[PDB]
Amino acid sequence: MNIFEMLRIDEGLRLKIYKDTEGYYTIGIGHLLTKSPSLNAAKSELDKAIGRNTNGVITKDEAEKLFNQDVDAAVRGILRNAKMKPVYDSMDAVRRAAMINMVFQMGETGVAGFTNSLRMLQQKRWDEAAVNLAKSRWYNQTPNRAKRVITTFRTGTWDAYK
Ligand SMILES: [Cl-]
Ligand SMILES: [Cl-]
Repeated sequence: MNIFEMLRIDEGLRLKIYKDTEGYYTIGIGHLLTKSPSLNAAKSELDKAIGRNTNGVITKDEAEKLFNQDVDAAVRGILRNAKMKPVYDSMDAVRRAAMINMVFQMGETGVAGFTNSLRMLQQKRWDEAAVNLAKSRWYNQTPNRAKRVITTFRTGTWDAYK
């Protein structure tokens, strides 16, 4: 298991524009296109991301390409963040993956606002952090995914994904 497989499990794969859990236009492996209610706006953002007139449909290879870029970008956002970097650096590889998953899903900003959970994770207080993480809109809205991520931080293994 690795970050890519983990996220491919949490996000799925769709080759046509779809709306995500929040109702936003997405495509591929959880690649958010736009928060705008306009499909055309979405189709526009898509062509620009792909570099061609897609008409709303993409290939498997294009999905994977976006996916790679997105994963890379999530890592970089972490490393570039003064609140997050230290937390991420303090953790083992499995737990790092859990953190990348969250940033991928909620963005850097979203994640940097889990201050208290971040402190606990840095302190290696696993059970506490797990409880704190669950007191969130995130957990209430996508509980099944949230539980997988939380178990991951709690145990340091990939068992939630086996
Ligand atoms: Cl892009
Ligand atoms: Cl879920």
